Amino acid sequence: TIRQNYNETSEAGVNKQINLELYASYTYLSMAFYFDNTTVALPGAHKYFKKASDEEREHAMLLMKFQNQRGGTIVLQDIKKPENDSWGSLKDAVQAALALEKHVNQSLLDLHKLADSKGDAQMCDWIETHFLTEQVEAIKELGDHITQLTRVGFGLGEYTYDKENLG
Amino acid sequence: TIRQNYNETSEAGVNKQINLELYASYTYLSMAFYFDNTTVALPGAHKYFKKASDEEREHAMLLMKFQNQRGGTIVLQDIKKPENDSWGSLKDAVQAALALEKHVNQSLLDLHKLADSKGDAQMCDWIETHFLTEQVEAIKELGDHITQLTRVGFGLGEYTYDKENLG
Amino acid sequence: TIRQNYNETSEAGVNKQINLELYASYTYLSMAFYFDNTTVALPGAHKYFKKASDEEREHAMLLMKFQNQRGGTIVLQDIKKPENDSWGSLKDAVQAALALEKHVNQSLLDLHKLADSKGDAQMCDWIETHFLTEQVEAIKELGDHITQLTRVGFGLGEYTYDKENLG
Amino acid sequence: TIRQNYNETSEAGVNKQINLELYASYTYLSMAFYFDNTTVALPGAHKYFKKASDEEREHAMLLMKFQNQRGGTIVLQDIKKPENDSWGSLKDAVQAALALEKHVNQSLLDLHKLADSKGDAQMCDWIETHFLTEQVEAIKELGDHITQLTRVGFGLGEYTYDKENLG
Amino acid sequence: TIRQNYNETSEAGVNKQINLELYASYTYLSMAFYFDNTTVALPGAHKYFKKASDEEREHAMLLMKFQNQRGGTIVLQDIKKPENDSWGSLKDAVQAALALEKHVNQSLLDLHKLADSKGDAQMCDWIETHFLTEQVEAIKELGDHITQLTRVGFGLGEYTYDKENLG
Amino acid sequence: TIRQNYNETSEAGVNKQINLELYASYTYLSMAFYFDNTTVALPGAHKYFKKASDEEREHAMLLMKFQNQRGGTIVLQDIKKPENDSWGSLKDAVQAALALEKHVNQSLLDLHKLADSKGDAQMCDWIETHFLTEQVEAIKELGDHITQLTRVGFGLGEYTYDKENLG
Amino acid sequence: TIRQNYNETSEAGVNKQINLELYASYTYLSMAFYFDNTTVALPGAHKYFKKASDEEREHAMLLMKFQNQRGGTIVLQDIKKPENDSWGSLKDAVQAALALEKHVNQSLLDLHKLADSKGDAQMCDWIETHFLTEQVEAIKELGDHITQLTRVGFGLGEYTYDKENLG
Repeated sequence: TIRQNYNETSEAGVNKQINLELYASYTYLSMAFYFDNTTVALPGAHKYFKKASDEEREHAMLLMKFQNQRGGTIVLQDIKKPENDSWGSLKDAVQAALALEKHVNQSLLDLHKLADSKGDAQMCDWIETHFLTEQVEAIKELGDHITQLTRVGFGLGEYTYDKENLG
Repeated sequence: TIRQNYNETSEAGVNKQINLELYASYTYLSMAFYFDNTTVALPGAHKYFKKASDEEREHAMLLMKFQNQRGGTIVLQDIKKPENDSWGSLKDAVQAALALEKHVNQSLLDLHKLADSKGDAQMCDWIETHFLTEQVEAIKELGDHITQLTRVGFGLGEYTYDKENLG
Repeated sequence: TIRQNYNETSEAGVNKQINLELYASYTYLSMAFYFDNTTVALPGAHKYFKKASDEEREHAMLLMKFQNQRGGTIVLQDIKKPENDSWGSLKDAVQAALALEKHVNQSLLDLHKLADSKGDAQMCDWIETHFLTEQVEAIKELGDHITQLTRVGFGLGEYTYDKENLG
Repeated sequence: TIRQNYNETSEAGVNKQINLELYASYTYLSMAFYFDNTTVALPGAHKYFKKASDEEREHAMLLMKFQNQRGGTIVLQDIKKPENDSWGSLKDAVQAALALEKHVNQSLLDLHKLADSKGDAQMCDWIETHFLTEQVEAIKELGDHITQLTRVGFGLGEYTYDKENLG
Repeated sequence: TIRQNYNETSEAGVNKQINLELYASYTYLSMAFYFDNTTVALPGAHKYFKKASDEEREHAMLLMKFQNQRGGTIVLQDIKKPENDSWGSLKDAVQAALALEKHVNQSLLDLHKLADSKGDAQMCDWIETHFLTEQVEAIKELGDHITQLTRVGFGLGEYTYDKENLG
Repeated sequence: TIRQNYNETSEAGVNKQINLELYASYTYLSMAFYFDNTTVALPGAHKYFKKASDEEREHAMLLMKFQNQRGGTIVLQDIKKPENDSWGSLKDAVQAALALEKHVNQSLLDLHKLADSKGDAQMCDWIETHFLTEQVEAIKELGDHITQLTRVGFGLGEYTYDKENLG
Repeated sequence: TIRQNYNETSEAGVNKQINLELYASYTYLSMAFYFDNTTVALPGAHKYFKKASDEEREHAMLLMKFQNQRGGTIVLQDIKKPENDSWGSLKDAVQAALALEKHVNQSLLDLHKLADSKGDAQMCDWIETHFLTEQVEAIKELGDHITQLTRVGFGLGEYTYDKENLG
């Protein structure tokens, strides 16, 4: 028996967070191929959101690994389809990505507070080390892109920022 | 308009195959991390079904890209959760994968037959080029794994084939 | 006698397609040197359409080679002058290139359907392998350029896309 | 079970084409060592037809492999002895090979036609990918050798082509 | 004076954990040379448990270093002799080590809990950074070895795992 | 305005020479693939007249570029099909090419005489620099090929000079 | 808005710590150039406290960056001048630095306790990661320098430790 100091509601929250990072993986994939659509056509954003979808999928597998290491049982649910089919302008899509990563951050903070309430020192530091500082950086990066996309405006600017920054 | 000789029924099956390949990616991920579970503990299979999950995910993006190249529209649906939570013995899982890649093959074949009936020569060759011959080889490999897993038996055999073959 | 399973109307269609790809070679050359004209002056487009004229000329020689390999007889006709003398804005010229490559695609699809009706398995796969997927990619690429040229607008944008993309 | 969309008359055709490609291997061997005979003594042809024998033997193994991938059963038959013991002039032997690869081509086309009649999309592409275009090129090459061997005539010319071309 | 926010019961706990990590070092040494004994003769395990002994001895020195950095006083005690003289089957010994690192884990958690109760933020992170996550991975690894050693069974299997895995 | 000392009659002859060089490119292409025809089968000449077609096409773009550099306007006309469909013997074709490059020379000479009569010093040197001395060498080479093709005779000779000289 | 789980009192302490670390940078600079003064003349310490000034300045920018990453607002205040103009003996200065890094530690600890009380898990780990364990090591090093400076005495000793240790 490897399980030690690993609460059962902790275990249930990791199962949830796994679903959330998969849901995020699938939302970014939806964005990536929206900018590959011929009537949108921003290759840099295609690149940028494909990698994002790769990363939160890593997130999920890092949480899957942690579940096994602590001695719990992975339990999967349906990954729900993304909230939209099309994503508007390049600025609109980065605003949704900001809203999405803030939603993920809040869950990671709730999981941390949960783990903390049950005295799980290791699960706290694991979440601090793999997710919390990286979320903070993800959020600040998106925040800067939104300021920039507003600064360059529409038309020529949207093209330029796609190519020269997101790619 | 880039759309040419691309039938709306073909477009809908593509979306249907995007969901299917994503479904297979999510099943393999389930298996991969079942073999990482401490009570199962087969690192070779864990490695083997993790790559398999990557492949059918690559399959989905290859279809997403093709939907865009032909001037269609991606429409995503939920990714249903895997049929099982645990996957039994190493031989039991390889059988489970054989049944899945056959299901996907029949689906890819029906999608070919649909495309052919609408006169879509390029779609036919594209499915032939990227999917039909790969499925044949994938099924043949699963079959040989099943035969070899039966030859090596349970216990020491299952270990050996895990490390030496799938690893 | 090398001729085997090679229909006489097939042979007549290859002779036609040779003329069409030459006509396309000559249209792109007309575009390439229109952007080299001092009152137009977009060097990137000059590059971009010179290479296009090189490529459909390869197309012709690939069809000439196939004619000989199958045992037919190449028969040449006049290459007709391009439909226009000047080609308008950079966006206007890429729209004509989209119309031209769709016209070529349709002929390649008609030749395929023709070859198919006469049971010519090899000529079908030859057309699938050298022309059909490449046409699909050519069309999607042009489609994206047209979206982008509309996005960046006129003046500064037209210059920027010429230099940073087409060159 | 791995067999899927693999019809029993297709499987019987595959067994017939393994025998024919082995039969062709054995004719080419016969010729290659005819030219090694001291009353003939054409070292270039020996080397050329030895290689062609390796070639159609690789064909046979390629088909045996395909039979196993689809879940068929290889069933072998006697390989009949070549039609002749000696092969006349070098030009006579190249004409014998042209006739032979045309027979193989027709047989390969009939196998495709049967595969297509049962809706075996994958079998059709496999034959297209590995055999149909390679047969066209081999036939054209033999055709060009026959024209060239007529051009150089007999005596000194036959010597020259053997050494400078077939070697 | 360098001591700062370093409480006396924390300092006493550090002295207790130096003894325990030295005790663990000395158990692993006992096992490693049990497997070197000619009636046992498992060279992989000898090498694996020798290294684990070096390991928990590095742990001890890491803690002695920490005691000095905070301005504590190292106070050493006898290292008790391991609980057994011989360690049964290889699987028996891996079970003995699992039990041992769990004891160390619980002790390490209690030390964290005490450090946190006195508000020693730095002591908590130090234990998180150097010990807590490493203990989880060691426990999971021992757990996986125990499942695998059951899988290969006794006799030939025990031989194989010793050489191919622990070595 | 960049146009200086560039007479309108000179401008029109340039367009007339663009057509002529394109006409020569299309003739050589016709010859090149006549020698690739299985009943003719002279790979050396095929290679030789393919390069020749590339050269006079380079000639046309060199004239197109010069029309633009002097501030004129390209006006394209049809490219007439080659005078013959087949080209007889290897010697017969080299004679056909000699007659063509002489025609092109007289045309280039008349274009020089026209430019000189209008006082266009730069155009004169440009034609001298890029065309007059190249035509002299091209004609001299064709002449030597004709003399050598007559020396080597028909049959074996024609083969030999094809492979060893034009190849 | 990027601001999430970032309390306004935490924001104000960050600004307060930016000032403190800048204050320490300006103190070390004062010391560094006291040891460069001709009547003091200890190049090793000059080098040692110049680097120390660089470090706590790096500390301030690391806090400035963190204020921005969390969506707060930098507010700068005066940097007060160092407590002394001269710094006495080499041992006297190292004691002065030990008192300063302890002051900064208590400040960093209170900032941690403040962040923890407002539930800011990421801020806590960030301070742990970048500051708490570095301060422990910095204080331990100053302590050892003080002990060594007392062992080597005044005069020749002070020289020796300056060049051989701080240099």
